[PDB]
Amino acid sequence: MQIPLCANLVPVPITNATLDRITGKWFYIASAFRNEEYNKSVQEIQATFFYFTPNKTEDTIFLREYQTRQNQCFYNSSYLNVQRENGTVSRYEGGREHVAHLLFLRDTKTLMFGSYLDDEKNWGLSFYADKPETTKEQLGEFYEALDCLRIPRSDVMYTDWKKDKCEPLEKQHEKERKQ
Ligand SMILES: CN(C)CCCN1c2ccccc2Sc2ccc(Cl)cc21
Repeated sequence: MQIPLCANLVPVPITNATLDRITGKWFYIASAFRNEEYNKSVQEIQATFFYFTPNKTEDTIFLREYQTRQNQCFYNSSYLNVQRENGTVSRYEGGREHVAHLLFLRDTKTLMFGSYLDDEKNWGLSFYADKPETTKEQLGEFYEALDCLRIPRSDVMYTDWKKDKCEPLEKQHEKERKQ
């Protein structure tokens, strides 16, 4: 395995410090995959921001996702399961449990999810940050991770924060949960 090139693609067991690190609000920035299904489906996502509340005693994360797709907001919450040893996270989408490797970069205000990382025919990365806009410093780290997987930068699908439809609903939820 080529290092430093692939340094950040390397899984490590998930600790409580790591769970704390990913706690809070995240914005989905960019992704790329060799999997063709994810290429056509992720292409429809205009924005997404979500909340992670990990439960360190249960190895779960409570997710509250706010996805913008088809000119509308789609809200869903669920309990993700954490597989500490394998450095992975899992959730149910469309009936089936799906797994993602939890990965990181130099900047702690960012994180990645790795999909099908064992399979060079299907692998991909999704890129997340604490703001909907990222710096060239932050981007560089993600683009490097794509270089590791030999995925062209041209294959990246990007969000556009101005197209978000979920902010007004998140606003409504804040009102409800703080009442
Ligand atoms: C292409 N996308 C369907 C996969 C993205 C990774 N996706 C995910 C997948 C499989 C298992 C766990 C997770 S955690 C997670 C939390 C927030 C968001 Cl927005 C996405 C994910």
